[PDB]
Amino acid sequence: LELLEHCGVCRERLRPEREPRLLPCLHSACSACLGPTVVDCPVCKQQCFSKDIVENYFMRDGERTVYCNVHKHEPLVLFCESCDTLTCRDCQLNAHKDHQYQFLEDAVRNQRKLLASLVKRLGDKHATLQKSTKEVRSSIRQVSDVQKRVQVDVKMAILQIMKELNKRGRVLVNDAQKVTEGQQERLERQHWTMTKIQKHQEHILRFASWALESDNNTALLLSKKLIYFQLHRALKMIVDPVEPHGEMKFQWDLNAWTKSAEAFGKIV
Amino acid sequence: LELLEHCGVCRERLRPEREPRLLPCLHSACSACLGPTVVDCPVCKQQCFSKDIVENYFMRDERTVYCNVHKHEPLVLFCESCDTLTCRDCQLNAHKDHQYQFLEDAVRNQRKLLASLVKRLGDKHATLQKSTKEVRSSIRQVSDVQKRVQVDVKMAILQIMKELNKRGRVLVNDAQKVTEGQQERLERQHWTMTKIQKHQEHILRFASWALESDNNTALLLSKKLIYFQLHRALKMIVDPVEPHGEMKFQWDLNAWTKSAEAFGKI
Amino acid sequence: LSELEDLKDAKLQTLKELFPQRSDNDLLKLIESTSTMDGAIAAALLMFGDAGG
Amino acid sequence: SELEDLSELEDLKDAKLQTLKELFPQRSDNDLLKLIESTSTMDGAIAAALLMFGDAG
Ligand SMILES: [Zn+2]
Ligand SMILES: [Zn+2]
Ligand SMILES: [Zn+2]
Ligand SMILES: [Zn+2]
Ligand SMILES: [Zn+2]
Ligand SMILES: [Zn+2]
Ligand SMILES: [Zn+2]
Ligand SMILES: [Zn+2]
Repeated sequence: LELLEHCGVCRERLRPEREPRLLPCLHSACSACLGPTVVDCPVCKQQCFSKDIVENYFMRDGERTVYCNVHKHEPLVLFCESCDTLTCRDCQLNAHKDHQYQFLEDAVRNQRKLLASLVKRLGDKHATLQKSTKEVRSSIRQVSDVQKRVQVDVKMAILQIMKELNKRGRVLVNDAQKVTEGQQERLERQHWTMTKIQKHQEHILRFASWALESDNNTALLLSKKLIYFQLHRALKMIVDPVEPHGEMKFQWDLNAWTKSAEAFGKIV
Repeated sequence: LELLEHCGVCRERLRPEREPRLLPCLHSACSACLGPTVVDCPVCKQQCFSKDIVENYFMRDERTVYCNVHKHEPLVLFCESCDTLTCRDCQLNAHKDHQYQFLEDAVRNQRKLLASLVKRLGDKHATLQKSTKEVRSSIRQVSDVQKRVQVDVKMAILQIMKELNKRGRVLVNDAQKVTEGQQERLERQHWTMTKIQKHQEHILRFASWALESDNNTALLLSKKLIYFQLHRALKMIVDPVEPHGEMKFQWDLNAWTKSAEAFGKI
Repeated sequence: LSELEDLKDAKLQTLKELFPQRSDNDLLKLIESTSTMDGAIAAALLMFGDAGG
Repeated sequence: SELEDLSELEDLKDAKLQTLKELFPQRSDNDLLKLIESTSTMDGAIAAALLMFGDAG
């Protein structure tokens, strides 16, 4: 639209005086925009030698006439059907003598009607691409959302597995805890026994010590109770407790089977 | 010490006028502390009938006590044939030519035997005083064994979790690598499609304008049908068809939760 | 057999030391029922009768 | 029949070459051909290889 009419580097309007040439890649620019062997495009590439570079004929609005290559001021008007291009009257007499021949008017109608068919077909083909572009553009968003969602699905499944596993482990831990404190409360009676026995002995002992230390005119008072001092001394003489030993098996009740843990965690 | 001298419920100082008595359990209290058949202790038991209850004689600072029978004739002498003391009358009466002894020798001997009894019993109550602290420390030790097992279990758990999250995130990096390789391919393909669509859109735009201007331009147009149809062969078989990478990463998450719970139970 | 009698009487005196209020004939039946274990006797003593220090 | 299939294959290769020319055009045709043969003519793997040796735009 705004871009075709204008030239290459200068973006000048199609000046026929500018000697504008047309490259194989269909862009157009004046030979004053690019001079230099094989000539390349300002956008595409050096798709062809300079030998296959025709000059753009776009002289808008009195040059409806364009003049032949060879026969000078004899203008091209006629179409050589055997050469796919145009010639003036003379070339058709010399070079194209009895070469299959067409006039502009019928050839232009037929050629416009065939190029319009090619154009409609390629336009209906390029519509499918202007659609498949948005198709893949949305496929990217869907693939990325699904990638993030599978990436999160795996993690949340693993986290749920871990949650239930920690519950089922902490349960057995609390079980061992209950067992241990039950066992300790059962062995606890021995401190009860020791303490009460120590108290009876301490009463008796207190007494004995004071009894001896007072010896000033106390041979009488003392001499009366030897029997019962030795009687509760038989009481504290055979007190009868033997300390048992609760073996430590809490070291061998941790299930340390780690080699199986790693094996089952490898696959998932 | 502060508690021996005092009485029973009243904790009065040993008043000899209080007629204090002494129980078989060795506590001492005035018969004004407990009155009522078999008599029991303020601390121990009714360890004996009242018949075996002697009055406590503790008259601090009346050193003398007089005989039971012969009234004011005091006991000083030791009747060796009756394990106790008598006054002069009983050793002429009751214990006449019973084999005899005086106070001094039997007192020395009795002190020397009771001291031996006391010393050995003290050496044994010392073993009590040490075994008490021994078992007291053993109790804290067993409680600490429980606590240390409590920690050992958790740390085995956590080490298992560590190596598991390693062997799990290593497999998660496979999902990372795949998802991003497929996305690298999708980026490549969308990029190709976009750049090709733009080349086609330039070709199409220019050709479309050049043709739509067909009023008094057949001269200018007919000169270029060759290269028109050439780039039309370019855009005719442009040669890209959209393939689709199916999603089967949905069938790659190893969700065998039942096996997990089965192995975690034990 | 005169040894077993003192072996029983020792534990009986110990029970009188522990819980004294209970009569002696009562404690005898229990020291027999336990077959004279040092601590299980104390357990069965907490069972019936007062069970607090 | 086999000759017809071969003449089809020729056009099949040339079309992919024309796409390469539409994409990165400056590299010679004799260069693009060795690569479309190397790739065994995959429509996207050809383009990835084109990005590989050359530059990065
Ligand atoms: Zn210019
Ligand atoms: Zn260009
Ligand atoms: Zn001709
Ligand atoms: Zn001519
Ligand atoms: Zn009192
Ligand atoms: Zn008492
Ligand atoms: Zn006598
Ligand atoms: Zn007398």
